[PDB]
Formats: sequence, C-alpha cells, structure tokens
Amino acid sequence: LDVLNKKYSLLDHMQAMRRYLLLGQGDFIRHLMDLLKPELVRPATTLYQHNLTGILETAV
Amino acid sequence: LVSGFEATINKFDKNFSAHLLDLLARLSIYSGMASVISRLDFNGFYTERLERL
Amino acid sequence: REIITLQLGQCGNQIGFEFWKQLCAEHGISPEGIVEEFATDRKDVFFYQADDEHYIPRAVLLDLEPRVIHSILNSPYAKLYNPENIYLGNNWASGFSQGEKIHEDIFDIIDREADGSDSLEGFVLCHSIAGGTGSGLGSYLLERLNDRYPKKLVQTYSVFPNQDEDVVVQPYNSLLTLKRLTQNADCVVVLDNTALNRIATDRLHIQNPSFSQINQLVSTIMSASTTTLRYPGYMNNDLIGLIASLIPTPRLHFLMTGYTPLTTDKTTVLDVMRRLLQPKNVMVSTNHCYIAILNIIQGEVDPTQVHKSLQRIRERKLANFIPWGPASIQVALSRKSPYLPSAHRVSGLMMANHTSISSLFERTCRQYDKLRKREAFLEQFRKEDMFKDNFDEMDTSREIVQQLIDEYHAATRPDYISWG
Amino acid sequence: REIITLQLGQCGNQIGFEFWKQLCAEHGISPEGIVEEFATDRKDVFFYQADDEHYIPRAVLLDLEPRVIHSILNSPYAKLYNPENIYLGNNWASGFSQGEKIHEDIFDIIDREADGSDSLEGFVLCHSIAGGTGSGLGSYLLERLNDRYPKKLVQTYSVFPNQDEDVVVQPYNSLLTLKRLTQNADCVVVLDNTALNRIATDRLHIQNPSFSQINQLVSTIMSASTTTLRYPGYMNNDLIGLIASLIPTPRLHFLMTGYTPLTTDKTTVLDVMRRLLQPKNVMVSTNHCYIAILNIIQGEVDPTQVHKSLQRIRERKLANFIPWGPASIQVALSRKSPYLPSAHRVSGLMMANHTSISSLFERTCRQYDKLRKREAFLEQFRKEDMFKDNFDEMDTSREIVQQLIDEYHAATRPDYISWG
Repeated sequence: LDVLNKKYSLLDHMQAMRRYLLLGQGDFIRHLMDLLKPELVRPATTLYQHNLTGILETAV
Repeated sequence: LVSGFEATINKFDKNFSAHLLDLLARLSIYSGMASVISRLDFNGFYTERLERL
Repeated sequence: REIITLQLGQCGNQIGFEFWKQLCAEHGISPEGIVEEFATDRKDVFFYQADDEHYIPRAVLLDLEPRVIHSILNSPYAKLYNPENIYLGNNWASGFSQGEKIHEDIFDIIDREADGSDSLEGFVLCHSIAGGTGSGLGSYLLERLNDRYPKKLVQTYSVFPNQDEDVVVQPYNSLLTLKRLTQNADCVVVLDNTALNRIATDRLHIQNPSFSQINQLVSTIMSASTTTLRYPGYMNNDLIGLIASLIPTPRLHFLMTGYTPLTTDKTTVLDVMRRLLQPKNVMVSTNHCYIAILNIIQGEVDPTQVHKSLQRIRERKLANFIPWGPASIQVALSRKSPYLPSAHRVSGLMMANHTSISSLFERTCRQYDKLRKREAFLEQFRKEDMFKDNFDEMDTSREIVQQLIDEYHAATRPDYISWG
Repeated sequence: REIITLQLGQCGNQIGFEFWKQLCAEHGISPEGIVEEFATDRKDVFFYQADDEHYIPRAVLLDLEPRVIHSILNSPYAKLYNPENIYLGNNWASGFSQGEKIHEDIFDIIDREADGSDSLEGFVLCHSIAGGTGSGLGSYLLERLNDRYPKKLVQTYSVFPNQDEDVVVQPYNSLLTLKRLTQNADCVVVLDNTALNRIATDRLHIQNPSFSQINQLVSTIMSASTTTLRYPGYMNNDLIGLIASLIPTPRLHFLMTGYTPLTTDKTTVLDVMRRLLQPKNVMVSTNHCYIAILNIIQGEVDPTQVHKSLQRIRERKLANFIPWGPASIQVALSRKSPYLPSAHRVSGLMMANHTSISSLFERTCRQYDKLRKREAFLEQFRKEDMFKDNFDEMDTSREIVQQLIDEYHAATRPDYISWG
C-alpha cells in the first residue's frame, strides 16, 4: 500500500477519473462541448487526433 | 529591363509559395510538436490561401 | 561591428548624456573609463577601447548657443569621454542656413571618428523634432549623412512635438523635418511627449521635471534596445539584423514603443507577453492594426515554458495583425544584464510596425492645414524666403506625407498587391 | 461563463457593496484581491482574474446625487475592486430624462467591460423599485440593455416598495418600472420590504437599522443562489440552466424566496425540506398554488436518505401544485461552502413560481386606481408631461398588468390550454 501511495497516488488519482471520464465535473464537459463546437458538428474522420487533444489541453 | 526583372520576381514568388506550402504539407502529416506549424502560421495568416483536399 | 552615435540640440544632448551615464552605471566601469575589478561582455558596440584602458564612448556632439553644454562640461562624466568634438536660432530655416556654412568642419569632425574607427555599422541620431536649435540643423546634417555614406544605416530617435497647446512655426519645422525623416532615414523610432507626460503624471505626481524623468525613460529604452548587442546574445547582435525583419516596405519603418512595468519607482512568460501586447502599456499614443511586432524580454524567466506561452498568446488571439503576406509578433529572449544592481527584474520592450501613427501624422497635417489657411502664423522671415522663395518644399513634404498616409491606409487594406 | 453585474440607486449600491463584501468574506481572499495561502473552486463567475493576482469583481456602478458613493469610496473594499465606473432627482420621469441624455457614456462604461470580458452569460440588475434616484434611470437602462444584447439573460433583484403608509407618486413610479419589469426582463426575483421588516421585528427587536440587516439577508440569498456556480457543482452552474426549468410561460417568471432558518444570530433531510415548504418560512408575503418550485440545500446532510425523504414529502402531499402540464417541486443538493467559518450549517433556499404575487400586484393596482381617481396625487410636473403628454404609458402598463393578472388567474384554472 505505502509504496504506491507515495511514488504515485491511488485515491487522488481515481477521483479525477471520476471527474473527467465519468463526467463527475460538469464544468469541464460544459466547456468541452462549448469550445469543441465546430470540430464535433463537422465530421472528425477528416481530421487528426492531435487537434482535438491540443484544444482539450487548454479547455481544462 | 523590367521584362526580365518582374518576370523573375513573379516566377520565383510562385515557386517559393509552392515549396512553402509543400513544407507545411509534408509537416502536416506529422503532429508541443505542432508548435512549428502554429508558429509559422501564427494567428492564422495563410493557413488558407491555396489549400488542397 | 562599430556604431557611431550622434547628438544635437539641447534635448538630444540631454538624452545622450543620460544614455552614456546610464550605460556607465550599467557597466562595471568608473566615470573615468577605468574598468572595475569584478568584470565578460562585448564593449565595442559604442565604446572606443581607448588608450588608458578607457572605454570612451564614440559620440558626436553638435551644439548651437551652448547652455547645457557647460553643464555637461563641468561634470565627472567628461572624464569618461572627451573626443574634443564640441563645435558652436530657433527656426528650421535658421538652423538650416547655420548648418549650411559650417558643414565642412563638422564633416571633418565626422571623418575624424570615421577614420578613427576600424569598422562602421550605422549612425544613430539623437535629434529633437522642432527643438529650435536642433531643427533645420539636424535635417541638413541628416541629408549630408545619408548622402556621404549609403553603405551604412541610420536610426533617428524622434519625439512628436506638441504639448496640446504655443509656437506657431513648429508644424512647419516638424513637417520639413518629417520630409527628411521619411526620405533620408531608414529607421525611425518615434516617441510621444504627450503619452510620456501622461504616463509620468499617471505613475507619479510630477509634471514639472518632466524632461529629467523622460531622460530616464528614453535611456532605459535605448539600453534595452541594445542589451542583446552589448551582452553576448545570438540574434540581432548587429543593428541591421534588427532593422531587417521589421520592415516589409522601405517607407514603412516607423517603430512603436511599449514597456511592461509602468511604475519603476512570480509572473510567468505569457503574462508579461500579454501585458506588453496591450496598448495601455504602449507608451506611444476604419481599422488600425499592426504589421509586425518584435519584442525583447530581460529578467528572471523560466525558459522551458515559452512555447506553451506562445500557444496561449496565439489562441488568446489579441490582434488581427495583417492581411497580405504573413508577418508575426516575434519574440526575442535575453538575460537580465549583470554588473549592476537590478530592481524590477521582468522588463520587456516591444518594437512594432503599426499604422496608428498615421493618426498622429494626420493630426499635425491638420494643424499645418489650418495654420496655412489662416496665413498669419507662417511668421515670414528672410531665412525662409531665401531658403525657398515659393515655399514649395512644404508642398513636396505635403505630397510625400500624403503618399505615406496613403501607404499606411492601403497597407491596412487587404489589397496592397497593387501599390498606393 | 462570465456574468456582468449592475448596481444603481443608493439601495442597489448598498446591496451590491454588501454582496461583494460578503463574497470577499466567504472566499479565501484579502480585501485587496490577494489570494490567501489556504486556498480549489471556480472564481470566474463574477471576478475578473486581474493583473496582480487580484480577483476584481465586475460591477457596474451607476449613481446620481452621490451620498453613499463617498462612503463606498473611503473603504478598504475599494482596494478589492475599482474599475473606474463611477459616473454622476426623485421621480421616474426625472430619472428617465436624466438617463436620456447620458446614455452613450454609460454605454461606453458597459462596452468597456463587455470588450474586457472574453465571454458573456447574463446581466444581473441591482435595482430599487420606486427608489427615487433609481426609478426611471433603471427602467431606461433596462430598456437599452435588452435592446442592445438579445443574446444574454437579464435578472433583476427587486423590492416591493410600500411600507404600508407617505409618497403619493410611488405607485406611478413602481407601475412604470413594473411595465419594463414585465416586458423588458426575463427573470424577476421579487422581495417584500414588509415581509422582511416583519421577520426582522420577529427574530430580533430591531426596526430602525432595517436597511443594514436587510442587506445581510439579501446578500446571503444572493450568495446561496450562486453557490452551485461559484463552487464545483453539477447542475445549474450557469444562470440560464437555472432560469430554464422554472419558467413554463415566458411572462410567468416571478420568483419567490424562502429560507429554512429564520433566526441566524441533528436534523434530517425531509425536515428542512418540509420547513422550506411552509409559507411562514417563505420570506415574501379562489386558490393560489405553486407552478413549480426549485430548492437548493447547503449544509451537513446525510446524502443517502434523500429518496426516502422525497417519498415522505410526497405522501405528506402539502401542495396541490398545478393542473395542466406536470411540473414538480425539484430538489438540488449542494455542499456547505468552505474557506470561511460556518455557523447554522443546514440552510436551504427555494425558488418558486407562485400566483400569490398577483395579490400584491392587485394591491398596488388598487392603490394606483384610487390615487388616479382622486386626481390630486399625480403631482403634475413638466417632466411627466414632456415624457408623455396624454399619460398613456400608464394605460399601456395598466392593460399589460391586467393581462398578467389574467395570465396568473387563468394559469390557476384547469384550462390554460386556451390562452388568456
């Protein structure tokens, strides 16, 4: 328990998984859908993944 | 006199813009690592003049 | 390589005196030229490696009716430099005619330092626009300077003379100086006495010793403009390398100044970059938009975050800079200069090409227009008549400044692939 | 996103000053804007992330005949915010005509913060109904506000001005303000000075510093209304998300306030839910029945019992809410806000649409009717005549408030599938 609780963390790491992946924070998903308005409504099969990840990194 | 000068300026400008967009295209297949394209096209100047596909 | 500096007029002699004193204060030297024991850097950009391990600045002194020159004389900064360059009206025509007769001896003063220098890089002019003694004399000497040496560069440090009302001959003087400033100068750094006075009354409560504090401001700007040259940098360690990027069109050479702290009596990269971007930290005051901006930073800066800073200032998207061909706001990063105590560490200086100075040009053009139409304020002297009987030099300057306003405004248009 | 707040009148400036002070007290900040060391939460809803790590509130100050503004000036909460927005009668017509001439400069004050903001979400109005200086001016500025920006929301914090007898021109002023309050406002939170005065004389023995304690009450209500936005919540973290559910019909937008402790100088969920349901904890005072109720709770609450609480309050069956289409009393649950000491932990706030405010509207309509029929209390001024010669604005407001009472009463009927 202690080796994984001090060179990484476990509970604190799982809380953000709840916040982003399980949509536990509505604010991040709100601005996620706001800022990614044209890239979503327009097909993203004509577009590389790095554009979405790059705008996501500033969205949070 | 200017029939050599402006001709060479024109053709060199056209081929220069061609190879410039060639560099941006051959770097567009790859992805900060995209700071190179976003800097060279800072604030979206001629991200769109003559673009294909 | 080696740059020779010029100063004329009492205001130009004041700003040059302050600049040389302020670089004496910055560098590890005495006011005699003696090196200190804790020195390194490049000290050949304006300092002659003189004969007693003196770094003597290479400065051309020009004066008429000497008042401030005696105060410069009885000072311990006359032991720093004394190349024996001192050589003795308030109109442009009077200063022009006085420069007319004695051009050969002051040209010998020029050629003395020219042969004294091994290499030559550029000529910096400290000139006060419509300064009385400086006006006319500076225009004539500018004309002879670019006439003699077309292989060098000219920078001219200029003020915009109007204290918003006084002297009625000043728009004529500044207009004729502006004609030579266009066609006989290759880079112009323009300053506003109004904007500097407003910022001085902003940060402090002083409005009476405005010249003395404005000396401090301009000396800091001139030192920060040259820090990458005076200290070991990598780009624009020559003047021409700096001048080359900023000018896309050889008459678009007017350079705007701002500075990130306003009061001088931890923050991140994109912060002070954004604050340098704003016009209210710009100390010089339809669409008006920048052609190209260059910025220098000097201070305590964490260097690895600048690219994310670059991205953040990009997507903040503060200025819609230009149509046709692609310029940028362009960063340079420098170290904070050692060998002196340093307060207010993070300090940035920006050089920009902006069309907004066409508004100030139209201001003084409208002032000239009303004073010309009223025709009681030309103050007809025999100097002006003998210099030009029909006063068509004003007409030539008028069509040239019209062409420049046209150049500004058509450059603001999406089409400047056609000329205008 | 970002919400810009407005305050006008001395009472509105008082409640805004108290609101900003009370949120300074809630958040871990200094009265200068400096963050404290124990900070997190979302602090961009009304606070500009200013230039010295200051969270400067974004508040529009409007004042005429400044009395309280000097007291706001000489305070350590003028170092918290100072966006330089200060710009200088007791009638609605006088305030309307005074707002008429200077609309462009205060509109520049608006556009300054509008361009200063990156995003815009809504405009909150702190306006005192029939407040003398506030009346007329606030109505005019409300009209221009919804005229300029139809893409945003308007909330107006309103009082019901009558101390049950005084001033005879006040029903005309509040009536004209109510006309604009209907057709130029999208959400109205109405308060009663009588009900607040009765509760203040209830819990305490004060009746003379009523304004000062009513400031405390309204600031607590305004903070509790925004706690889900200012602290990380999940629903109605925007204003419009809150406003959307409560309004089934775009002129039924009048919002009723209650609060579960009455005196502020372990209980379970359904307890304080039931006590918030009662009208004697409602601090604003044929059938009258709720359209829809929304409630927020903040305190120490065991979260797993809320569904059994929901069942128990269901089968208690306290209100026979509506006929035609199905609304509900709708719960929201929040955490008690950290970064400050917290006494009286379990505190609830309810937002409700109730037709009972039509009684108060009929009260002031009857007051206007008797004052109009007597015709010695209109207090005929040249302002009112020049604004409207025939005084048919009163007639237009009268037919509109008749339509609204009709809307209330026909909504109370089982048939509102036909309009009326």
